[PDB]
Amino acid sequence: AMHPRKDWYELTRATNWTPSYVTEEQLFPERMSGHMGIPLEKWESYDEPYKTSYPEYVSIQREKDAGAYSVKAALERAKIYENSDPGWISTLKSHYGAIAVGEYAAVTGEGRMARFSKAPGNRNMATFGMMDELRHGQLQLFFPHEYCKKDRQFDWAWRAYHSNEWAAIAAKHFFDDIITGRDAISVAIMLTFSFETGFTNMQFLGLAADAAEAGDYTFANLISSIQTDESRHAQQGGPALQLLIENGKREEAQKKVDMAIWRAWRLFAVLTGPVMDYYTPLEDRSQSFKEFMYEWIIGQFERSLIDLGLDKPWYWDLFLKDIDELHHSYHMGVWYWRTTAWWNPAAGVTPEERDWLEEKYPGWNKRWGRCWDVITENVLNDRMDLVSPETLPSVCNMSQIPLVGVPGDDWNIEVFSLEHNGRLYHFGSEVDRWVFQQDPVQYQNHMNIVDRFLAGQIQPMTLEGALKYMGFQSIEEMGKDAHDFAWADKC
Amino acid sequence: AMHPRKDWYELTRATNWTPSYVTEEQLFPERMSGHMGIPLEKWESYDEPYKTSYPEYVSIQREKDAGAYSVKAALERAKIYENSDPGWISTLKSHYGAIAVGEYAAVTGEGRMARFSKAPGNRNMATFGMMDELRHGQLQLFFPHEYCKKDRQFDWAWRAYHSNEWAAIAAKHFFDDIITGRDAISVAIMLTFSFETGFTNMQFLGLAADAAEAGDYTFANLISSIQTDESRHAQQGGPALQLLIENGKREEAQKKVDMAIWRAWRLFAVLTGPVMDYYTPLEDRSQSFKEFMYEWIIGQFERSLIDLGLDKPWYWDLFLKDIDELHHSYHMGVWYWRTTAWWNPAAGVTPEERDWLEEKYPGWNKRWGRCWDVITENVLNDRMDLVSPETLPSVCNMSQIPLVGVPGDDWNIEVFSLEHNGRLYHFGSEVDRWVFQQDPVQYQNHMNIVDRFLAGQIQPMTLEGALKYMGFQSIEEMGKDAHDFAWADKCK
Amino acid sequence: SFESKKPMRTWSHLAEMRKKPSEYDIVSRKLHYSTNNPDSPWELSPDSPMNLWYKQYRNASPLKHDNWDAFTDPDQLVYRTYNLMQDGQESYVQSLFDQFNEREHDQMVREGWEHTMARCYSPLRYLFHCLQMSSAYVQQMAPASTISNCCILQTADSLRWLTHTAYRTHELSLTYPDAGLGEHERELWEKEPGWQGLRELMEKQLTAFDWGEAFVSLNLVVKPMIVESIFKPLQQQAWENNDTLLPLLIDSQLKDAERHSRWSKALVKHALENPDNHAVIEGWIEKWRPLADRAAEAYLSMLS
Amino acid sequence: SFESKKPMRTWSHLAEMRKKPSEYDIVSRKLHYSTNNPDSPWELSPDSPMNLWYKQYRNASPLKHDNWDAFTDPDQLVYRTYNLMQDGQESYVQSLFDQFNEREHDQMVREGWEHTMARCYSPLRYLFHCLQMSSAYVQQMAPASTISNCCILQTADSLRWLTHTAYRTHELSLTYPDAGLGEHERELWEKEPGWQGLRELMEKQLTAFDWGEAFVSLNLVVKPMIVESIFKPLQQQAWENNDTLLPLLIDSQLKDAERHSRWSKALVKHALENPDNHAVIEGWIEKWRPLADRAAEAYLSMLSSD
Amino acid sequence: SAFPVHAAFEKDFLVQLVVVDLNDSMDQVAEKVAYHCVNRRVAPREGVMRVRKHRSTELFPRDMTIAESGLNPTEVIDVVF
Amino acid sequence: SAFPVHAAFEKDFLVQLVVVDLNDSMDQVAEKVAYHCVNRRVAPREGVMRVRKHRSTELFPRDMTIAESGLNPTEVIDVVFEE
Ligand SMILES: Oc1ccc(Br)cc1
Ligand SMILES: Oc1ccc(Br)cc1
Ligand SMILES: Oc1ccc(Br)cc1
Ligand SMILES: Oc1ccc(Br)cc1
Ligand SMILES: Oc1ccc(Br)cc1
Ligand SMILES: Oc1ccc(Br)cc1
Ligand SMILES: Oc1ccc(Br)cc1
Ligand SMILES: Oc1ccc(Br)cc1
Ligand SMILES: Oc1ccc(Br)cc1
Ligand SMILES: [Ca+2]
Ligand SMILES: [Ca+2]
Ligand SMILES: [Ca+2]
Ligand SMILES: [Ca+2]
Ligand SMILES: [Ca+2]
Ligand SMILES: [Ca+2]
Ligand SMILES: [Ca+2]
Ligand SMILES: [Ca+2]
Ligand SMILES: [Ca+2]
Ligand SMILES: [Ca+2]
Ligand SMILES: [Ca+2]
Ligand SMILES: [Ca+2]
Ligand SMILES: [Ca+2]
Ligand SMILES: [Ca+2]
Ligand SMILES: [Ca+2]
Ligand SMILES: [Ca+2]
Ligand SMILES: [Fe+3]
Ligand SMILES: [Fe+3]
Ligand SMILES: [Fe+3]
Ligand SMILES: [Fe+3]
Repeated sequence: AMHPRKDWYELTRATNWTPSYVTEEQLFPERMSGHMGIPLEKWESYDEPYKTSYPEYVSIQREKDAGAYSVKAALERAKIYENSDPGWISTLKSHYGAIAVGEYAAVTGEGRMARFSKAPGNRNMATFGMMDELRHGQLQLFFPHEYCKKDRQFDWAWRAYHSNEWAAIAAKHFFDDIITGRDAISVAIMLTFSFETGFTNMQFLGLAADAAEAGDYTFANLISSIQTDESRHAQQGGPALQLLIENGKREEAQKKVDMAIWRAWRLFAVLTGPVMDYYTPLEDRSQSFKEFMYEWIIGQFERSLIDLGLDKPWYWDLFLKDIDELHHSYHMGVWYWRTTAWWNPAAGVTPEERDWLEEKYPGWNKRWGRCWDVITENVLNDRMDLVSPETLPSVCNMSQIPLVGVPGDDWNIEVFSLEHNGRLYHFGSEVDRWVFQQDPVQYQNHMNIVDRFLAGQIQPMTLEGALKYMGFQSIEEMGKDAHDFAWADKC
Repeated sequence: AMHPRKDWYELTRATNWTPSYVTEEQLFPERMSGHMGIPLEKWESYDEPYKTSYPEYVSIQREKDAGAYSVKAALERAKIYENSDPGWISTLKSHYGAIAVGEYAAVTGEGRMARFSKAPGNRNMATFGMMDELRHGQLQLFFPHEYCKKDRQFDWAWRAYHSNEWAAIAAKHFFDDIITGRDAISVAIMLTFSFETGFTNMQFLGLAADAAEAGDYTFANLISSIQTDESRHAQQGGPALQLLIENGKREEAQKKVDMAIWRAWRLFAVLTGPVMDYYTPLEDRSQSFKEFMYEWIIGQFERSLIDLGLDKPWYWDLFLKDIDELHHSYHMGVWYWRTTAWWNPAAGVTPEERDWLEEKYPGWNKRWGRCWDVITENVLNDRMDLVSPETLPSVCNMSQIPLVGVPGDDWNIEVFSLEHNGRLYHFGSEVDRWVFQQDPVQYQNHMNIVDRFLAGQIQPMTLEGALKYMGFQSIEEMGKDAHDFAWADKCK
Repeated sequence: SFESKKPMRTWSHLAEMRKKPSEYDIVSRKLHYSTNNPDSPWELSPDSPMNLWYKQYRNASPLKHDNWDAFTDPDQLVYRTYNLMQDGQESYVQSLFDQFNEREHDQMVREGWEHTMARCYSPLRYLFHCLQMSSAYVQQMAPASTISNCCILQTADSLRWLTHTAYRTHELSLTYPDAGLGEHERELWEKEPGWQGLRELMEKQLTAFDWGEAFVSLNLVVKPMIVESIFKPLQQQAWENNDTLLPLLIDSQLKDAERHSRWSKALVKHALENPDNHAVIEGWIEKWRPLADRAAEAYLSMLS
Repeated sequence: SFESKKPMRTWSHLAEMRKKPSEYDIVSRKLHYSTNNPDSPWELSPDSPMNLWYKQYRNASPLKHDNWDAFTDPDQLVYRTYNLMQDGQESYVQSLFDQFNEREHDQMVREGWEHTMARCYSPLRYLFHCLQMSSAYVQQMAPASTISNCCILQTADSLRWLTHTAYRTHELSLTYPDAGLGEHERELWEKEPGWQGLRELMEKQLTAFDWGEAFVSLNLVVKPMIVESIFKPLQQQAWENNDTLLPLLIDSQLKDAERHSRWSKALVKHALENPDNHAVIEGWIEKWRPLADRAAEAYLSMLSSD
Repeated sequence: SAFPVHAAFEKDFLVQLVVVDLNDSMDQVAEKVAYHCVNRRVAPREGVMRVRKHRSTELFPRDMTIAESGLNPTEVIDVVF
Repeated sequence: SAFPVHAAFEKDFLVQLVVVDLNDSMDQVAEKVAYHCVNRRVAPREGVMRVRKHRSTELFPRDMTIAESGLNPTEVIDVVFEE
């Protein structure tokens, strides 16, 4: 007979002890552990709600990979690269580059908790977390590898995190802040609760359904399979938050949640907002990016936070306003400076798409539409010089994304600037400046791409010079219009 | 010092033992327990995901009621009955009548599990479920009781489940089937997983938001508070399903989910579909009923079933088609026979509303619009006689709701009939007939309102006779047009 | 032939009763629509399995009354006021455990008392869970919602006692890890002679399906015995063994138990408006008393 | 200056030296972007706390190599192949547990063996969890993704052994409820003399934050001592006391341990490409061995008492 | 000889109970159903109203009575043009 | 000699780096900023272009130079139409 897990599980996490040969702080230094002075004894109250064990893990995960890899192998000749909409191919390129090596980086966030968390249950679940993210990194390298021989932009599935390309710096500055660059408890809160539970879960579910609609059943199956692993390790932040709250650290808990959600939002808006509202074929859109955020991200956060005895972040009003505006400007910028992206952005501004945009965002045409009118006219007149940039955008010293606002008839743009230790910083929002001010030592000496350009680190001081610095190796790699401006013919 | 819940929790559910003075089957009879022959020991692995304890429960629920009742008292003077849109007032009437005493009935479904489930964790969670549903039943009597003095239709918050009114019978037939009428494991699956997690959780969230938009913060707060209780007991069917699947009962589990989702759907469509697409003011609509059904409800079912290793029910394509059609006809019926409802249905067919319906459901005007044209024309000519019924609709022997189809230029209506033990039954869909065939002893000798009318139980055999039978006690109680036909002025 | 009528100031069923309805009446009274149709309790086939269950075990109970619905909880408790009351008692219990733990109470009990606790106290979780299951059965079968509400609250209270017992079993094991606390309770409940009277009693009581018999056996026989023969004797022995925590914990549980007794006596009073019910209730008490006596004797022999 | 170029058949970093690399190379090689910039490992202020940590404890390690990323796991394991292998081993162990239980094996061990198990076996959960914590530390600090991957899998294996031990402590307690099994392990780990060498060893090893010293102390000193002085002597004692299960369980665990030794030996060979690393590694082994030797000696005296 | 049928009228949205007579012709049956449908939810039309078994492809003759048609009480019919 | 400013042009969607000259008048600055915006993302229009500190109510005189203005490298300016 076998004894059921509940009968022996507690012994798997009875692993805390009172150090005698080194001090508790030596074994769990605050900078790596993040225990906020809460004594070891108290951490023993940490309880991960969804339990599992080693033999169950290797068994189920073996089956998952058997499925994932077999599906890929069976569809090898389905000519996905050649037959998909160019918008879908750019979605894949953008996803693999922004995510694959970040997933692998997440092994380190999990590892941080496995060694340095004072909670025994956290140390064990983090061990499965290391394994899960290893799986995810390896899958998301192996899968795109197939396309390298077809298209140099798929090289970026590996290359992006090794580059100084703008979006890669935006990704790394965020992920290094919430995954690899902070103590164990900050990881639990910022990565597992805020980012994984709060964004990626719903994002991955939506992406897998989008892949199926695109006829990419290999990717659909991949993304679905990966998402089934999420709860196993994403569950770790909830119990950590409860513990901080019980031990008089609610204020610090709230502040860490507030920081992570906003930082995740800005990155999410530049990389996924344009995909939903502009890259996805019109006939396949069932919600706007605003609808997705409002109905699948925001309310879920509010309910989960309340459930934990936390509150909506102070900036919630700003967040709701941002969802109407931000990603429309971000998309315009990604497209106008497309040559600096490793994927090909779709303009998404045929009259039919513009009518949808207007329906989903009243006032769109007298705002962003005003800029697209000029762009469109230049395209029709073959003025390729006027749809290619000759300068750098100004860039946020937190998000590493350009400083944007509302264009056209309702022009409004605001930079939030700071003089700190003799240096002038610029931020794209009141929240981004506040994040910087919460932990200046994390950020203060970091140089964004513009800072580097102005410090003489990028030569020659030309577009070609910037592209070289950003890691591009051929003309094919540089982003172009997804449809080679075919949309203009409908204008 | 106090010890963390995690360290003593297992002892709160270490309550199974091997009976010696009575047999295991005598202690947990299949008809009440629904264990499907799975031995006691297997059930000890049942693991409720969202744990809690008595001290925490009483403490937090004390805070919840302090809030709910304090908000109610503080807003007494807001004159909600007088100031709200008639559509909102009808939504309140319909909701309280259909739900309040059903919440109290759910105490019995929970008690069924507390006594008869072989899973210790289920027995404890069901005890909290008994308490939760008691709260929800009392709240939703206490709150509408305030409106009794304003409008006799609010009496039905208590009276509906005591009546033979058509919608009350539809609700009781459904709830008695999934809540009070079956074994403990069936309750776990059909009530907590299928109905609560699958429908009511998202419905209450939407309702609370609609309440705020209507300027009714007492009700918004009430519904929001009730919703925060849901997961505590609604979580129960998930782990029961896992256990059945692990023990070779996948197909039995699937069948119960299949049956429950469809039954919930038909009732949901008649009681809430019209509210979203017709009663809610146009300027406050943010998605159609179909968008709600497809994106929130159907989407979460697909994800949840997959995660369990269950399949999409066999009728899924039928369901997908139904969400485009069913509630439009249901609404038309509820309105045409409004005199038999305990609330006042809003027609919702001004030209602006019809433009919205056309946008959300291409072809709407060539379908239902054709019937509304005739109705509208009659109202404009004061032919009131032609907008009142002089016979009964034909009624499904499963859902207890009229047999409908798509009208107008795309006319298609199908009745699915069955000859069973010498009697002829009629069903409004292939799935409804199938539900009957899955468990005939549950359903076979039930008589729907038309069956009773034809059997001679309703006298006189007239409209007044049916209304009396349905429990109406005054002329004010019968449903009327929410706006007393004001909408017709917009139709030219 | 329908008349115009004015709005009523309360539910139509309460509108005649001179007195203004209390919160209790408004939210508790006449909610079992399942008693309206004798031949079809539930809105299903009249001979559905659950309809036959209720016709047999509720409708046909030899305990009879023309108006069960008129029963009133003498404490007139609703969910809201129950939680107000029990939150206070759980604050008491929390400070009791917290403060006793701080002064290391458990270390100071007389030598060997931990073994008496492992044998005679910690297996009570099985007994209390049986009370919980049983109270839930009376809830779902009782022919009036006011009766059922008392049962719901009694079910919660049973879980309350189960929870206290689990917490204290674990806690005690922290000071006495070699006494089998949290480890041997199921075996004791199943095999130890002192527990067999109680286990036979509850296994049999849990298969008494007539609502009237279930109520009488549980509330007039089993539960008073537990007060007289378990709770009170445990207090007495605890005091003699320098366990001052247990008697104070039991005090709060006894408050619950006295409440259960109060509503039970009120229901007997109501039932007795039908003089035929005296012999019926008496019959059921006399039937179940010998098993309860045997349960108590075996437990007390074990305790001493 | 930008020209047209053809697609590459594999990653640009491998596309000069290969056409179609192994699955292992495709998914494992050159994934620590954090080693690219010596002034800012992480994309943050160059002097952020974690940047300072990594610059000191990884980049500035006296164990020095200009090509750490070229290290290759000699088994070339990836996540997929690890789970295939370990699901097989867990099928083996779980079947052993089931069968020995059915025979009531535990009842038949020699008189007193349960007290030896309670004293010398069940508190191993602390030792194994320490290995788990330590392996995860080498993972997060190692200067190549290929090294870190070996550490991830070693971390998982350490949890595997911790899990076996939890399961068996509970199971054994069912036959011997009066031996303190599942109750006294923490107090033994903290207070029993026979555990104090091992506890001092691990507390100190877990504060060796230099990645190279962490790797050498863990994989070249601690873990081989545990094989020689804990696992093997426990195995012998088990056979001597009619416990057939323990020795078989330990042989499965030793298969993991030998694998850890294999990749560790491979990394040593890679490091020694820089001859300066010989003195560095030997220096750290000589530094840690005496502590490991005291730990072994104390444990062995306890194991063999009575 | 009151005879209940469930009738679905062409272009309407539901099936309704209509009580006809054992001796009614199909023409008379169609007029009784029409009373509860035409100018209520269905626009009036020229042409001849015909009766059939629900979703059948064959029409009952116009002057056949309910009694001789083979229909049984509570069976479903369509009334179509 | 080179002077970097961050400039937001009226009706455009972003702020851009624009490298101007210390001896550029504000009119000249406005033209150098306009070069990267007008006829690219912003429709051409009649009117005097003025320069101001970001979101300030006060404008720089048209003939005043970057050097004369007191602006420091990397400060943010708006280029907007008169009044
Ligand atoms: O689970 C995830 C961890 C890190 C990233 Br980046 C994406 C997903
Ligand atoms: O593909 C993705 C890019 C950025 C985020 Br944030 C999430 C997903
Ligand atoms: O490359 C760019 C990305 C985003 C913006 Br906004 C501007 C430029
Ligand atoms: O000179 C440059 C032009 C454009 C960019 Br983007 C960077 C530098
Ligand atoms: O939770 C609920 C139980 C029953 C009903 Br009816 C509604 C909600
Ligand atoms: O408010 C509601 C009405 C009916 C159902 Br079914 C669910 C919710
Ligand atoms: O009363 C009615 C309700 C629904 C329909 Br459809 C018809 C009549
Ligand atoms: O004769 C009747 C007319 C209308 C209804 Br509704 C019921 C009976
Ligand atoms: O019921 C309980 C109340 C308080 C504590 Br502390 C434990 C249990
Ligand atoms: Ca397997
Ligand atoms: Ca290209
Ligand atoms: Ca099916
Ligand atoms: Ca009315
Ligand atoms: Ca009968
Ligand atoms: Ca224990
Ligand atoms: Ca590397
Ligand atoms: Ca390098
Ligand atoms: Ca420095
Ligand atoms: Ca190299
Ligand atoms: Ca045996
Ligand atoms: Ca003992
Ligand atoms: Ca134990
Ligand atoms: Ca050295
Ligand atoms: Ca000048
Ligand atoms: Ca100057
Ligand atoms: Fe992941
Ligand atoms: Fe993850
Ligand atoms: Fe409820
Ligand atoms: Fe509920």
